Amino acid sequence: TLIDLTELI
Amino acid sequence: MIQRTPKIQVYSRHPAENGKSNFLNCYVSGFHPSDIEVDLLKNGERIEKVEHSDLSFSKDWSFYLLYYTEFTPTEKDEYACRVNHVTLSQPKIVKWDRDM
Amino acid sequence: GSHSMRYFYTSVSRPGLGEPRFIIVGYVDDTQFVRFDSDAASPRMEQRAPWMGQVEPEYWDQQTQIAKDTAQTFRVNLNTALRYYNQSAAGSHTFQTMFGCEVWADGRFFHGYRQYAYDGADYIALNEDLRSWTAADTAAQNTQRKWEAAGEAERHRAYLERECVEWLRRYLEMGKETLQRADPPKAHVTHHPASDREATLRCWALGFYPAEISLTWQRDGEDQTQDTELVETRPGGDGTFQKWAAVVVPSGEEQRYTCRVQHEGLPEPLTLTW
Repeated sequence: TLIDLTELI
Repeated sequence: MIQRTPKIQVYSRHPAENGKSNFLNCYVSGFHPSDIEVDLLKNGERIEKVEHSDLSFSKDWSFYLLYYTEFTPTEKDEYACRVNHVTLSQPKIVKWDRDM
Repeated sequence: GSHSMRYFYTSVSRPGLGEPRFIIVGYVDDTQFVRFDSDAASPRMEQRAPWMGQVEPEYWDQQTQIAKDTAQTFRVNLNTALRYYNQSAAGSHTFQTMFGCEVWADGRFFHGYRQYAYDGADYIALNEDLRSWTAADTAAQNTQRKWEAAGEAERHRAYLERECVEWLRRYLEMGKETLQRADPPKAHVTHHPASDREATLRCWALGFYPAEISLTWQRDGEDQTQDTELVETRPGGDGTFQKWAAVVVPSGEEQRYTCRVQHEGLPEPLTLTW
């Protein structure tokens, strides 16, 4: 299962 | 950027035996970037029905893919895999050899 | 052995040709079970393993939305990396991430990881302590400062220690009939004249799962490690794997050579000769 981590670099 | 050239292995799913149905495989791995062109060939002619696995990659980040199609080997039909990639100055062709 | 759930994201820009392409693939051990491909008029998270039929019906809709939101932030990372590395808008570039957790056979967690790459090179990674970042260059150091200030490691650690293992445990249960029954290899040896005085012995292993395997040639019971050729393990296409090992021997000396096949699905190692 994925979650949203908002991985903005 | 990093650019890595594909390794190519061509082989059958089951040990080859003339007249019995089978799957011809062309496994391309270790390449970067991910745009690549893979044709399966029968006597130097492009085979129309060909499918591939979903694009995945390894611990060193380089991509791998399997291209495959049903076929029935005969004794005089020769099969090949033809690969094109930015790291290749011309298409690499790898002939199927049922002993590898 | 142990077990793992692994995910891989790939984002590829295409200047002049519209929006970036975004692919997710997820694996339990050596079995792919989901995929997301943005190359579609209405892209969906999709099952790639039959035992995924056992999920709650809201699963596909939920995972499709998370996937679309993730694609959006990776579209923005491709433009951000252009600014950090001072590159033009003209060329195609790649952004990747991989992450997953590992578990002993009894279900206990012991390892999690998270890494990022830009154009095929290490960009930034979560450290072994899951509490700090390692940036691979001065461009990636922008991302290190930003993610330390905002406490991202904790959120990443939380996911890798709780949600990841919890779901790896469920998926193993869902697919126990296939993920936890090893399929042993079928091994045979072939003979092909190499030179005038020499022959090649090829030891084949087909149809095995999982992918880890030991294929070694011995001469008189001793390891022949230097003189073996050994192909990379390759997919059969049906979810099984294949490998072979070869050695060149003087003619008539065949009986000296033996092939040992250790695999999880074998009660004891196979030992074969020509």
